[PDB]
Amino acid sequence: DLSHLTPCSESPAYQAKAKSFRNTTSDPESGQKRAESYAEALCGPEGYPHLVVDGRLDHAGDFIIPGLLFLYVAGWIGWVGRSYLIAIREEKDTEMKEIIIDVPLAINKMLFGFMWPLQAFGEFTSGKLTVKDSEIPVSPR
Amino acid sequence: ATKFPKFSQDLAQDPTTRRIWYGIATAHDFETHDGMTEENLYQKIFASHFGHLAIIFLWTSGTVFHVAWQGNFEQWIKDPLNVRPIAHAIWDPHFGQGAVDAFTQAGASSPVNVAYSGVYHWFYTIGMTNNQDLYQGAVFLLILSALFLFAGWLHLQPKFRPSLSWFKNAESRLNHHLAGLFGVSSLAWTGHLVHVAIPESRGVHVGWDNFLSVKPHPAGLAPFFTGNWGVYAQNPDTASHVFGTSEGAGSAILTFLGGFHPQTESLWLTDIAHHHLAIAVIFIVAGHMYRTNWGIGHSIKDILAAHNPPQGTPFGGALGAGHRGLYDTINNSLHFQLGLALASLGVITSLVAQHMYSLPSYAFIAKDYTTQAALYTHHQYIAGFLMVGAFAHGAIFFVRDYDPEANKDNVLARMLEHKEAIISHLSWVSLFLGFHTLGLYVHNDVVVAFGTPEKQILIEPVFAQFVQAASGKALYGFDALLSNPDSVASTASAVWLPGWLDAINSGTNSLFLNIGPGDFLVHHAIALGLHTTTLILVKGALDARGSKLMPDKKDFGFSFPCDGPGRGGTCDISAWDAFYLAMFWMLNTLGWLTFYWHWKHLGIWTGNVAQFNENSTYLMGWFRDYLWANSAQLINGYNPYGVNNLSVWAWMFLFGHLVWATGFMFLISWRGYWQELIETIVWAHERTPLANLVRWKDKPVALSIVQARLVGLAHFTVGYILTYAAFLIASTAGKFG
Amino acid sequence: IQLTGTMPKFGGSTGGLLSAADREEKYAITWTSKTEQVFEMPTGGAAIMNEGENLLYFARKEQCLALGTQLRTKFKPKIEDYKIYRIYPTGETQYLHPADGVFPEKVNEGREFHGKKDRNIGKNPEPVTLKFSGKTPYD
Amino acid sequence: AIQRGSKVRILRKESYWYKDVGTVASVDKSGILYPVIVRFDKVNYNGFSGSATGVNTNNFAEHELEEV
Amino acid sequence: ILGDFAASFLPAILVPAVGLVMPAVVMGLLFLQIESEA
Amino acid sequence: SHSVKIYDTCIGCTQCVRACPLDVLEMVPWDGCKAGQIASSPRTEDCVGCKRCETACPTDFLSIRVYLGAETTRSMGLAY
Amino acid sequence: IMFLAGHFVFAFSLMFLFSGRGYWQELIESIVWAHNKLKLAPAIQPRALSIVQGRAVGVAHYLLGGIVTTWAFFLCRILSVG
Amino acid sequence: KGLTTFLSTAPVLITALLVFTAGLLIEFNRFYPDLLFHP
Amino acid sequence: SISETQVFVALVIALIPGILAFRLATELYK
Ligand code: CLA
Ligand code: CLA
Ligand code: CLA
Ligand code: CLA
Ligand SMILES: CC1=C(C/C=C(\C)CCC[C@H](C)CCC[C@H](C)CCCC(C)C)C(=O)c2ccccc2C1=O
Ligand code: SF4
Ligand code: SF4
Repeated sequence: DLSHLTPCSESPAYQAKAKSFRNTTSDPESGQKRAESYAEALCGPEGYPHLVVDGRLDHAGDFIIPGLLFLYVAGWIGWVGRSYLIAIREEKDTEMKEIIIDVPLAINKMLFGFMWPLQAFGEFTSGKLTVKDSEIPVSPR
Repeated sequence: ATKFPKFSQDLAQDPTTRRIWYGIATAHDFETHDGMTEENLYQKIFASHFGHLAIIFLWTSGTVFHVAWQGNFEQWIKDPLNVRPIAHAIWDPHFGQGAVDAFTQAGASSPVNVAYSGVYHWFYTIGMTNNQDLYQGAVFLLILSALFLFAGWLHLQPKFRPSLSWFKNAESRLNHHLAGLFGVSSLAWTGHLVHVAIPESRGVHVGWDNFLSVKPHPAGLAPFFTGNWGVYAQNPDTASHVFGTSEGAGSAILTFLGGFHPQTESLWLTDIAHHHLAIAVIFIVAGHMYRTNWGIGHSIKDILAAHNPPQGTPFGGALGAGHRGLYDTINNSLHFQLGLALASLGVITSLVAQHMYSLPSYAFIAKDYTTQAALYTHHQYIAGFLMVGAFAHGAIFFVRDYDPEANKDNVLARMLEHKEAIISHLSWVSLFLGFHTLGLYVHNDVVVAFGTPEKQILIEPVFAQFVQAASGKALYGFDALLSNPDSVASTASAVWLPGWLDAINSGTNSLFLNIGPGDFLVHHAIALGLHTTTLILVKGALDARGSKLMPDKKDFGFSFPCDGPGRGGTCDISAWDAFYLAMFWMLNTLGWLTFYWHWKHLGIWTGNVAQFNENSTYLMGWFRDYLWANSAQLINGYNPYGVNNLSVWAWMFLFGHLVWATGFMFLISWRGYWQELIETIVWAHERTPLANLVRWKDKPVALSIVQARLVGLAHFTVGYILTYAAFLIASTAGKFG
Repeated sequence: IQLTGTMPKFGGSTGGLLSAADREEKYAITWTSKTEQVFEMPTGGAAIMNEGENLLYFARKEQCLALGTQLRTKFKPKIEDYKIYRIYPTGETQYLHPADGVFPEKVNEGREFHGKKDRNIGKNPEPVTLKFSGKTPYD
Repeated sequence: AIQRGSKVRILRKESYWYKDVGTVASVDKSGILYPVIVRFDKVNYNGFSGSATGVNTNNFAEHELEEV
Repeated sequence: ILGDFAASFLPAILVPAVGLVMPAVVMGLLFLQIESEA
Repeated sequence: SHSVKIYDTCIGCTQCVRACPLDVLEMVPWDGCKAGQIASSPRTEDCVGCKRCETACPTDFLSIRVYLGAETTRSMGLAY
Repeated sequence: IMFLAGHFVFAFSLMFLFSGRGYWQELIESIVWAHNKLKLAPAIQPRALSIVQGRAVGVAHYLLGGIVTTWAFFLCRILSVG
Repeated sequence: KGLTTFLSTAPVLITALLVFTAGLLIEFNRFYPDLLFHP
Repeated sequence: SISETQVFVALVIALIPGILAFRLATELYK
């Protein structure tokens, strides 16, 4: 239940720090906005917010939402890269547009890269995502 | 035509200085010696074992003899928390008056060294009281070392040289090593504990004169045979017991409280004796497992060949042929046995380091902080050495002892079949730890530097804190399986729990320390270090036989420089690159974890734990509050205004810096520059007058490529341990000294 | 035999023969040229190929063939008529580089198979087969 | 079945393109050990250090191949 | 400086023996061993 | 002395002999190649081990292969 | 921040300075198979940095990390005591 | 016509991508600063 | 503390592994 971690509003070390939060942007009340926004976290004896990473809810915003957001964005980047790499193979001049990127193909790969997990599941169930161990270069033992 | 080296004739006709350097380094590689058979190989290794055990026993005899002779074991047992233990005296012709005055310490009238190995606590705990009991132990260890030397000399004589079948008798060796080396020795240590150590902790002197007269229990050996063994746990030691004297003492020789002694802050000696008797019984039982001569038992080959999941099993034939081909692969190859031995020894040395700080077994050793620091760092660095050597000998086994015909489609062959899937996934987990550990450290550094430490990503290690709460810590409020008193584990017959629970829930010990956001990141740094060192080591062990750039890597052996600048460039491709590049990563990982241990324990011992708890989340707090802050009394060991007792530690600090930086010369600058330099020096010698009379017998050449990688590695390593041992010992001895 | 040759006009350098040339072995290169030109010694600096036939001494065979490569390539008269000898301090001379009289890159009858394996390099024995013997897996 | 232009997979373990598919440039009909010249899309490691070029063809035997 | 321990004159003999005398002996003997022919 | 071993995957391109700086290698006639010649290493006692021959070999793995063995005064390439 | 950054770059230099090309070529060979498994083979084949380029990267990182460290130390000392 | 091929090279496009990504992150941390976690 | 004679006794005891280490090292050489 994390009795050692108190909420930052009830913690009497966070309230001493929260007066002297510096402004980060040009907004004059940015320190006060940070102070009110970090009060819902858990603070230790230092008076600083802590993040609990075990997938629980009311602390899913620490890791689960940023983690799923990164997984979507990184899957977007990797899937668009893999799609471009596959698309530039079977047209007999691949190093030149590996080094000088074909922009009209890359734009069509990028803007249609939002549906990366559906295409990933389709290629996984279709077997066209993973190359079989026979048709692949392997170093000598 | 030079008699050195005798064992190698390729190096004997070497006309250069490489002959001496390579005769030094190939002296113990008996497998590549000229005219060496397996039958002579095993016997030479057997005799070298006896010589090495004699070296160990002579080193122990010298340690005990220097405690007895020029140490203070009489004065230290009176006040173990105030008197500094003396290792040995200093006789230096180079001392001035300032160094003699500074090193006249610990109540001595002579320049003496303060002991930081902490064998004083060990001797006081095991039953040593005066200097004569140490002197008789030193003399007995001298006799034991002479006995081992005579055994090693005897087993080189042709009458007593064992046959090859005796050396490869695995079943008998395992039986006598589990029953006798592990079980009889633990039973004998139980006998010493209940006969000497436990009564000497209770003020009853025993010695060699009274152990046949002083009976260890009031009911001596009568409850052992009847069966009512609880009589040996009827009257345990009171919490008001004072060590080394009879007030507050109990009478039971096998208690089972599981806590700490309230005075010495260590485990009970009766607990230690009960643990040793339990593991001696289990080790003797495990020693009665393999068949030797009497029909009953086990054969290892049948166990290995029967261990393969058949068809219809949910895993199926996933292991291929299973383990057939083992017990020939392992027993024929000495490097397989050596790698397994070094891996097991490195793991149990890591366990020794992680257990002697949290569960001290020696009297008043928890309150001698510098002894704890030296012991933890000393055992963890040796554990890293043993683990890297285990993987190095796995690489040696693959390059010169692995037979693909005998190991056909077994587990060992199928490791090599997907040998780079392991390397790719281990690279992935190394990058996954490294990018994000450095990202969180750099993020914390930047936001703390920008005046906003509340923008740090502070992560509470809830899994390890759940483990702490499951072991009985009520501080985190998990109420899980020992933290609440109404669990199925807590309401059991576990009678270790009244001692263990108030041993773990008291903050006066090192048992299950408070961990926070500064412990999460360092643990992931540690995981990065082990995963990356494993990546270099697995990568070089599995690519030892050959790979895509160099298919015939087994023809050149384990240790070769390169394969020329062709094929793109081939520097560090031998399986020796794994060892060479993983010594750096092992030393970096051990530096990370020993900095962790030292800074956390300095915060604990000083009483200000908040410094680590707020400053270890960013690397500038590490760099300032641990390195710069604790090097202050170190570097002031000698100043223009005088000399402290830490002047030798400041000198070792600078010495380690010098050796570590001299290693950079061998690691960065490479051979042909130095060969071109030595050619000019050779010209200058042969063309000057009055010095061309002096002619070299061997032609001076530069150090070879592998030799200089090894020399720079040895300099890096020796400088690393010397400067960190100096910093550690002076940092926690200038405060707690 | 006896090496009839005159030395190129060289000013003397420090990269030439050391003490081991008169005690272990030294090497010589003799070459005939129909014109006078300037060449670079592996010793260091530049010297003069005088008209006619030339004899130079070096401490290594590699210095002699580094000179012979400079005699073959990078010269317009295209000197190939060079011979390389080894002189031991006893006095024995061994004729080394154009043994058949033809350069080694050109095939010639009368040369036998040295170091030739009638097997693929991947089809080599494992070292575990050849344990505790003098034989190494490339034999 | 080995003819010029046929895509073929290498069975030499030590080759750079072991279990990789390349085209056949020429097959020699005289009695030589490695008559099948095979050219690949990728390039070998061969060359000096820093060289941006490498070889992409080699001779192979009949038993060192399989037709796809 | 002599110590209060028993036989304090033994550091004054053994330390120059093990630090100066026998390393000179060992380097001389090993030099003759590693540099002798045949 | 080093061991320069020439294997049967040799195309007879003579690049190893022209790349050799100490005349270790030469060409011998050979019926097993299209070029009609294979490399041989008669005076391999002069091999320093520079592996320029291994650099110039155009085979997928090198038909000429240098094994660094015992070190002599010619393998070290010492002018002194 | 620049003091710690220069310490990082000085330590980062020694990976290129101490190691050699043939380790990293084999490690990249292990990564190429994992890319080949998921149809991620690049057209431009990944090679390790050449030996001269490995030395150049190591010495450039060494000089950069040391010089940035000394710049940061000098300037922060002299902007506080001067 | 040859200029668009130069702008389609790897360094120019990776620089444009990194400047666009850094600008997007900087414009996000200006308008919505100090987001340690999702509320 | 130990006596002065005990140090010389331990030294001449230590000559027994002193000789036997020399005997093992020469036979390990052979
Ligand atoms: C390996 C164990 C060990 C080590 C590290 C030390 C180290 C030390 N001893 Mg020694 N010593 C030891 C064993 C050990 N001793 C034992 C078993 C005895 C016999 C009971 C003594 C008796 C002794 C005396 C009487 C004196 C010392 C002293 C010394 C100091 C300087 C060395 C010297 O001049 O005397 C070395 C003299 C000897 C007689 C030692 C003989 C060799 C011993 C038996 C062990 C052999 C060493 C090793 C195993 C073999 C070489 C290994 C190689 C790979 C390095 C130093 C602190 C001196 C001192 O206190 O100065 C302040 C001194 O005068 N020692
Ligand atoms: C299409 C691009 C792409 C894809 C999807 C992959 C995917 C993979 N790589 Mg990676 N990688 C790539 C490019 C790519 N990588 C490049 C450019 C480098 C050189 C820096 C590497 C070097 C590399 C290493 C060293 C490792 C991986 C690993 C892996 C695996 C785990 C993911 C990971 O660790 O990310 C790590 C990613 C990086 C370190 C760099 C990625 C750089 C960007 C994000 C790639 C995409 C942008 C691309 C340049 C342009 C897209 C094309 C566009 C014009 C449409 C996974 C199979 C690991 C593995 O084997 O696990 C099994 C492994 O150890 N990769
Ligand atoms: C019961 C009879 C017996 C016993 C006691 C021994 C004893 C031993 N044998 Mg042996 N062996 C025997 C019969 C026996 N063997 C039989 C019959 C065979 C024939 C098949 C062999 C064949 C054989 C071989 C071929 C070899 C040995 C070797 C050895 C030595 C092992 C190395 C060593 O000293 O580590 C001792 C280590 C320990 C006691 C501790 C082990 C690690 C512990 C369990 C971890 C925990 C430590 C614990 C915390 C205590 C800490 C200490 C303290 C400071 C706190 C040891 C002296 C080697 C040798 O020659 O040595 C000279 C070797 O080469 N033996
Ligand atoms: C570990 C062994 C050790 C020992 C016991 C000594 C002993 C000594 N050192 Mg030395 N030294 C050593 C190692 C050691 N050194 C090493 C490793 C270094 C290199 C870093 C140095 C660096 C060093 C310097 C540079 C100087 C000393 C000097 C001294 C002397 C200081 C005494 C004094 O106040 O002046 C009194 C001096 C004397 C009474 C002169 C003693 C000369 C003796 C009696 C001659 C013996 C003759 C003998 C037969 C031949 C040598 C032994 C033979 C077996 C080879 C003393 C003799 C100083 C000195 O005086 O030089 C001699 C000095 O200048 N040392
Ligand atoms: C890590 C390492 C490699 C591998 C290094 C590689 C494969 C380089 C990877 C390319 C990186 C990602 C380039 C990044 C640096 C850029 C110059 C910075 C700008 C890049 C923009 C995208 C920002 C070697 O090849 C090597 C060779 C010889 C000795 C030591 C080493 C060595 O240590
Ligand atoms: S290693 Fe050098 S000297 Fe030896 S054969 Fe090859 S090219 Fe010639
Ligand atoms: S370089 Fe290689 S392929 Fe060419 S002739 Fe020499 S051995 Fe044959």
